[PDB]
Amino acid sequence: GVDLGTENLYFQSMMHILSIGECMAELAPADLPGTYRLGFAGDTFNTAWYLARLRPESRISYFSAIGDDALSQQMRAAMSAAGIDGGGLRVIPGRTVGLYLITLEQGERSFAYWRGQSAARELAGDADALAAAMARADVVYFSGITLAILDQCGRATLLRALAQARATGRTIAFDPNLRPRLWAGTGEMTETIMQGAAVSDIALPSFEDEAAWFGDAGPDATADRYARAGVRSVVVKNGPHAVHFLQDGRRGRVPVPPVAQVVDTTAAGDSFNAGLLDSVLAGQPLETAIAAAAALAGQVVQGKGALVEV
Amino acid sequence: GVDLGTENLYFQSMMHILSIGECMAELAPADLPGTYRLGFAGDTFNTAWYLARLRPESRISYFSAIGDDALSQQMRAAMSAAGIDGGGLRVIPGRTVGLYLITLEQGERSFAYWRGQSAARELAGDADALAAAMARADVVYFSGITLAILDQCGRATLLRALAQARATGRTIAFDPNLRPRLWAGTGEMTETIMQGAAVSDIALPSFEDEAAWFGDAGPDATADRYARAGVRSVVVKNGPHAVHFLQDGRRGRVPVPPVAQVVDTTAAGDSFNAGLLDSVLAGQPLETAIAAAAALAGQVVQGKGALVEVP
Ligand SMILES: [Cl-]
Ligand SMILES: [Cl-]
Ligand SMILES: [Cl-]
Ligand SMILES: [Cl-]
Ligand SMILES: [Cl-]
Ligand SMILES: [Cl-]
Repeated sequence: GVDLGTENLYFQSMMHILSIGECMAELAPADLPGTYRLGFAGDTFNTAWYLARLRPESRISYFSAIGDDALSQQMRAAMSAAGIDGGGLRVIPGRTVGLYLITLEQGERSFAYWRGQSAARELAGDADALAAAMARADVVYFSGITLAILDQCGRATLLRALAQARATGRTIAFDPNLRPRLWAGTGEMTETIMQGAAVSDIALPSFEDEAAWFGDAGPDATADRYARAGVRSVVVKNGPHAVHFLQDGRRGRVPVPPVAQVVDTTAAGDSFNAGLLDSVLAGQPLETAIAAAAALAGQVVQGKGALVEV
Repeated sequence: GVDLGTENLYFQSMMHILSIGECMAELAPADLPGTYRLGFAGDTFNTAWYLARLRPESRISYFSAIGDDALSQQMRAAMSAAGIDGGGLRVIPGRTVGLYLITLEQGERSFAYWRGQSAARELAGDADALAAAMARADVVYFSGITLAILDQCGRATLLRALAQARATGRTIAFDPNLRPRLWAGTGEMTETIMQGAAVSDIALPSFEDEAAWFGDAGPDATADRYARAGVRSVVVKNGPHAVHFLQDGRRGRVPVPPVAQVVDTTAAGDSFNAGLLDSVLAGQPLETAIAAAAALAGQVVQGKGALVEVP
């Protein structure tokens, strides 16, 4: 299946990025009326999918938990087909995966979801498995959805594993991705997101999504908030507006070219994150990485669905 | 929409059957690989669907709760299109419906479902709405899935409403339909099922689904179990084998004629129940109703999908 390359004690033949979170089954409108196509999505998985297309010579791993039913097996097979390393997936017997259903009526999309009992909510049940997945990753990526789906013990287990990996030299990247409906309380949400910030080197907040919850006056305030948690590189997405960044005390802005013919903004942020991390792994300056990120996101906005072939 | 007929204080122009439970969104493999066709099903809804086709001149009502999203609206529309009266459906803002997905693995059907947070779990949250739906029903039908999805208060409320309806002359019909995964424990399951039996005039157990869980030595033991709970008419389904019954101390058997080609047994039990209740509502003797139930079920077994169009 997926080529993992080779290694010695010191280096691996492939650059290695691990994404941790929930991959969702997804039913999306098909052509033939009343029908839907089964695919797979979910924020951190979307990011992994874009990364595997940007750098197919690298090792893009996904860590999560799935069930042992047919649908879970289809999910595993889809990861492999997409060039994603799912070797570390954990299997939770008696559970299945989460699901999105997208409906399309007179050209308007809406969605429903079922994920309150998904296997992925157990992804932090085995601390040793988490540590092993991270051990030789160049970058470890996770999101606020990754945090939201876990109970407090699982949140703590994940945060501890990230801190430990960070201390051994793993670069930790975080997409706060606030989704209020996935949290049982507001304070828990904002506090837990900032716990995620405290173990991360790179953070990719969105001003529009976060300002209300934290009281950020503007994107520079958002950046300051993450820097105070120890984040070394903060890259603040703000829709069609210039991307503000803050890195070790230094601010800058990167303009975002206007995007005509908007089709579907789904996964715009996930793909931005992939473009940024791809460029960072390639050793490009932060400003160059941000420009690349915006360029990819614009093409995803112009395309339909979570996984756009750009 | 659906014609509900007329009424005076004493009689309604249509015979009235109420089915209470959860209707599920359902996706099943379609013609192109990786694609699935959306429809609606769920045990007690299936039964209502078959009833509406058997007696399209009658009023077949469905009581449940749905959300306020697009899928819930499609479900409501599908009920109306099927000739089912969904006028009593409750709407629970911010929630959606339950869903199951059928996939194939080496040609074999696999099922996944998502219903732990469905709106239908709130169907007994309003006691007065429940009572009102039952008030002028000739028959009120519910299942063990109806019981399983409710919390303790909801189960109590439903059983209370069923017993009160029974006492005012409404005929109560129950399909135990054991689904162990929907229950927090096997103790809660068996006990709650028999609480369902205790408010029911008619019970439609399946020997194949229940025997091992209750320790029934045979279909006659199944029947005895329901009679002890006060069920007046127990009709025991047993796959392709003879249907045993027990009514007010009298036993009998009704042959099930062999099925030419078994295509899909989905909803065979639901359709049997519809055929039985249709005939009972028409005032036919129990043995006659059982033959009719077995005849419809046989046609559903020969057909694909939960909802088989049988003339
Ligand atoms: Cl070596
Ligand atoms: Cl949300
Ligand atoms: Cl929470
Ligand atoms: Cl830099
Ligand atoms: Cl069902
Ligand atoms: Cl079950």
